[PDB]
Amino acid sequence: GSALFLVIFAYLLGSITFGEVIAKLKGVDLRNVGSGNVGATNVTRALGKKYGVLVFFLDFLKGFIPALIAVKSFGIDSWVLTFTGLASVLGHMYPVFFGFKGGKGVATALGVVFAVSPSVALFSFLVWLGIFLWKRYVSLASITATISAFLFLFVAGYPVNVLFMAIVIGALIIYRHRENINRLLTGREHRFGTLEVLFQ
Ligand SMILES: CCCCCCCC/C=C\CCCCCCCC(=O)OC[C@H](O)CO
Ligand SMILES: CCCCCCCC/C=C\CCCCCCCC(=O)OC[C@H](O)CO
Ligand SMILES: CCCCCCCC/C=C\CCCCCCCC(=O)OC[C@H](O)CO
Ligand SMILES: CCCCCCCC/C=C\CCCCCCCC(=O)OC[C@H](O)CO
Ligand SMILES: O=P(O)(O)OC[C@H](O)CO
Repeated sequence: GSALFLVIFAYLLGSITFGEVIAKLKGVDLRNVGSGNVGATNVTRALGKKYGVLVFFLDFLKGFIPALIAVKSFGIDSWVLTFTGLASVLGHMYPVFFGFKGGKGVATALGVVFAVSPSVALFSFLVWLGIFLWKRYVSLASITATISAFLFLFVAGYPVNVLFMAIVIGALIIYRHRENINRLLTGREHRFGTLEVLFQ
């Protein structure tokens, strides 16, 4: 079963949290530093910007490659794509190889949305960039850009399987951001500023 095989492969590949991998092989436990997350932001806090951008690239590929196989092999309207993108995001969030504690799924979801539509991923990235340049909170930018990815796919008239994939990935990412959210509502969320400019 090529479809079921590809969903399983998206989940197993997504389970490779490269922030955990690169941090542990660099000698660091990400759960202790920063937000406790295993993604590019916390990897940047823990190991510098070089390793964060690499882990972002890898977690992005985790979602891009299986979703691209799904779109090319079954079509943009196939539910194999829905379950492939969901499998990558869930594999990144609940990794089978790392005790089912992983990240919040933003980079991988960006891979999925890029395989679906590079232009939607472009404008969603522009949303993220605007929010981060404006308010200097990574999480706020990620939440807004996720919701906006759904909004763009909706306004473009993308099929129902893709809109459902986006609704579920988005709800997943927000839920995984709940603690960032209450940190934002409490004034205790990390704000990037000239301290990182000087010492990152
Ligand atoms: C938890 C977050 C929300 C999750 C929301 C959905 C949950 C569904 C659960 C299990 C079935 C999915 C497993 C899919 C297995 C492969 C799918 C497949 O084979 O699709 C081919 C199909 O014939 C094309 O029409
Ligand atoms: C080995 C099997 C691998 C197969 C795939 C394994 C991962 C699927 C597990 C959970 C999906 C999570 C979906 C969201 C969970 C619900 C969150 C929630 O509602 O939390 C409770 C409460 O609301 C708090 O206030
Ligand atoms: C179908 C649903 C899909 C939803 C898709 C949402 C798309 C959001 C777009 C881009 C996020 C990019 C975020 C990462 C950018 C760089 C992160 C990073 O490393 O930042 C740390 C620090 O800023 C370094 O100094
Ligand atoms: C036709 C479609 C109908 C459905 C459309 C749904 C749209 C998404 C709605 C809400 C955001 C999802 C996540 C919201 C946050 C839930 C998790 C949270 O923060 O809960 C507190 C925490 O779990 C501690 O208890
Ligand atoms: O501030 P963090 O460490 O929770 O990161 C939020 C980002 O959306 C994770 O990529």
